[PDB]
Amino acid sequence: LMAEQAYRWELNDDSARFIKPGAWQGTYAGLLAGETLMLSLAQMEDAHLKRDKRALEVERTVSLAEVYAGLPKDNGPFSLAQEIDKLVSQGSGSAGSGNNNLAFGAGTDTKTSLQASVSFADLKIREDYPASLGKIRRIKQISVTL
Amino acid sequence: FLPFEGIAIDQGTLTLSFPNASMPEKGKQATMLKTLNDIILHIRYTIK
Amino acid sequence: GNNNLAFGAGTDTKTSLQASVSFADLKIREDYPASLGKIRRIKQISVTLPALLGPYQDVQAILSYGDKAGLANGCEALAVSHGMNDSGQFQLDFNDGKFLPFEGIAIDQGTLTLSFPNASMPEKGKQATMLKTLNDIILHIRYTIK
Amino acid sequence: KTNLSAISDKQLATLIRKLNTITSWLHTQKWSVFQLFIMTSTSYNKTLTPEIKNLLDTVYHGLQGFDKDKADLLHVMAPYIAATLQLSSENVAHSVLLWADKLQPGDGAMTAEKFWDWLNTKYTPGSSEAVETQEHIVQYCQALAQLEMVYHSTGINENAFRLFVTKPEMFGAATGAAPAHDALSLIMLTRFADWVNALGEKASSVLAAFEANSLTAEQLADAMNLDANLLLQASIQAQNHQHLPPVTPENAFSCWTSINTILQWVNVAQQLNVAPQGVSALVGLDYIQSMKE
Repeated sequence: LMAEQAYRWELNDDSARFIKPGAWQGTYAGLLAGETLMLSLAQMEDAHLKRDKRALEVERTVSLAEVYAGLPKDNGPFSLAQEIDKLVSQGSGSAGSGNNNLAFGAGTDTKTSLQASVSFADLKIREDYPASLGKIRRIKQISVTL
Repeated sequence: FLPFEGIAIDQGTLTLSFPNASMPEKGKQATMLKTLNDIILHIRYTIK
Repeated sequence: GNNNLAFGAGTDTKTSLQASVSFADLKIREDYPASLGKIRRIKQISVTLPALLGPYQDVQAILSYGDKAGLANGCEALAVSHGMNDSGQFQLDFNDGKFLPFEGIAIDQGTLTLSFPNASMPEKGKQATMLKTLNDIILHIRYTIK
Repeated sequence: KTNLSAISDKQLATLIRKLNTITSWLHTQKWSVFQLFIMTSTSYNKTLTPEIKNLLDTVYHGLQGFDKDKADLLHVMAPYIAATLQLSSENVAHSVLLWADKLQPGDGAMTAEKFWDWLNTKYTPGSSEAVETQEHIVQYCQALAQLEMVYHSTGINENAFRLFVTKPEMFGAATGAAPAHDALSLIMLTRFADWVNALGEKASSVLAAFEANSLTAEQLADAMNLDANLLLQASIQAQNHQHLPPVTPENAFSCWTSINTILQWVNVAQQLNVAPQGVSALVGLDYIQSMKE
């Protein structure tokens, strides 16, 4: 089942379950149990390689300053230059709105910490490529520069 | 699996935190974070 | 012909601008004597785009084959990220068991199409301003003779 | 079903002959009357048993995830039935399942599709629960086991049992009806098995020629080490005389009943140490009747 989780992650098929119960039967001392499990794994590998395809690996630079400059007027656009230098002066303040807000941390050991939150939906990354190329888009790695 | 692998682009929230920011608490980052101008994320995402 | 430059046809590609190149018109086969090898096959395709991309800004374009049948699943198109000797993958490894995109494709026949989504300035496409700076395109065709 | 109080004299004589023949057959077969009743029984006990429960568990686990269009349900279910019901061969279980589907056992007529659907929906393995249809499931399992008791008691070969299940008409059962495990059919199945065993090494070719419309007097005579003219003339005599069912050249060796009639003619001729024309002359001596001169 641990391999089941890996297959349901590498492929988005959360519904697909291949390991079935009853492979162990106490009537017959549980004999052949491992050969049923082995057949289940062979079916799981057959379906895994059947479904796998080379995915278009893409990279996109995301500019936090530009994104926070760009969010709708009612969300209050702001360049990070004039709020980073003022939230450091006093941490009780807040900036931005929604999931794109810039404010200090809430948890008891994070009141000093300042966190900038970015919403993936507001990043509008999905439409950067036509939907015919691929129905699903998944993050493979995240790199940050400061 | 690398950190943030398999995460859907369409929905989700990403939060980057800087500990010890507040200058009233003389946080170690306080003086340097003032010099921070902009942030970049290099999102490696795949299409399939 | 197959060397035309025109916008995309499919319903989600009307904004995309694709440049199509015919492999037969590329006259690559005659570059070496026929005694060296009867068959010529593509092992890897790399693209360069010397566009005036900004700092922390990037191109997004996808070059695809024309057949999409003879070849392994998903090997028919790779998307360019930054366009400087840049293939679709993040680390390419010739020692990997994976067939690289466009592997085993015959040089003599075939069509290669490189597409740029969101080109049309009437739709204010994200590439529109930058694609104007595009002067020339390069393909690094890695092909083998055997 | 017939009552002895209100019965005809000829019917009573026929009943006496049937009882004597079946008792003699049972004595020859070393069979108790109870065994014959069990093999010919139709009422089935509706009580879950550990053997039946194990059968259900094995079938449910094996058939889980089965796709109807991908393969036949019966063929997929046969190996698990063979394993659970103590069978030597898988195709024996397949034939038994086909026969059961034609019989539709139990008070609630049960078949492979209905059994599989009940197991898929209303069955929870490993737990003792009360289900309204569970008694019909038990009856179907008991019928399957009984049809095993049939196959093993008869002693017929596996492929001729397959032929009997698929085409009762070849064995001369009433056309268009499922084969009977009635004692009347049981005795003829036993006689067929005995004839196949008597054929010895030739049986392999004889059965193949019988399953096709291929078998002839000469081939069967070579198989039984008898004169071909003897079998041909026995068949001629059987065709000439009014049997029920009638014997015609296009069924005389195609159907098992016609073959049995021809072999009976041959047996009676060799008992009397005369040609079949001798038996034909004998049976003409109906001097105590008014039907004919």
